[PDB]
Amino acid sequence: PTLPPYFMKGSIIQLANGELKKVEDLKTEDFIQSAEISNDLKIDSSTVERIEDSHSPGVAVIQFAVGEHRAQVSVEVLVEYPFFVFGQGWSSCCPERTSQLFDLPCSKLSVGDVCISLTLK
Amino acid sequence: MFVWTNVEPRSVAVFPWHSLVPFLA
Repeated sequence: PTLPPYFMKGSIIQLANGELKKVEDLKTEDFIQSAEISNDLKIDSSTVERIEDSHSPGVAVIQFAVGEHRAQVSVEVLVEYPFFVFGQGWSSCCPERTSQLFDLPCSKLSVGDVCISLTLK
Repeated sequence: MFVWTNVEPRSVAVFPWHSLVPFLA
């Protein structure tokens, strides 16, 4: 998988209400309100369960307990991939690199971290 | 006094919030 440009600081993100924010300024509320406004999308907590920094070069595999039942989910993203932890900004498997490429305040992604994900409903 | 009629805008490449987060499904 390749890195997405939008995480780059100074990037402007269009919210639910058409409002414009720079990626480095997005807070939690911004996602919540943005979701409560959208009639299509819904927010879903994706607590981390396992970070088996796995397989190949600099990539990682993360498992989440999604849904109100703790569905066992998996994902495969580069270690520097950012996650928006509830009320604690972004986080990652390699905070140092994340914060090098995108120049964003990256906390260490640990098990237990309740993340933000989207889904339809 | 005069209103600014022929005012061209500035184009800014923007990104959708929903794109910055993993979509589950």
